Amino acid sequence: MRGSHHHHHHGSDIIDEFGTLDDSATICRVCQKPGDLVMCNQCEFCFHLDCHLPALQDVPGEEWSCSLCHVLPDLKEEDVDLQACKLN
Ligand SMILES: [Zn+2]
Ligand SMILES: [Zn+2]
Repeated sequence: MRGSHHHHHHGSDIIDEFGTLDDSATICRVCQKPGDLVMCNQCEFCFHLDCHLPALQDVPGEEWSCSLCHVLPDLKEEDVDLQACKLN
């Protein structure tokens, strides 16, 4: 790419694309999709630290940090082939 037309600058590395998670895949479904969109790593929501409500400015890193999605799974089945315990 280069060789000696810049003589390096502040640091020496540039850092390649980092994240390999957001910036693609799922969509916000509330304001934007193909660009800037932090997802909820606790369930399956898709928003940004600025399209929640007048109160989403806590940026921990990467995306937001999920919110109050409240997705209590009442019909989820995980290898329920044999009823060992006793809960229909
Ligand atoms: Zn959004
Ligand atoms: Zn969530």
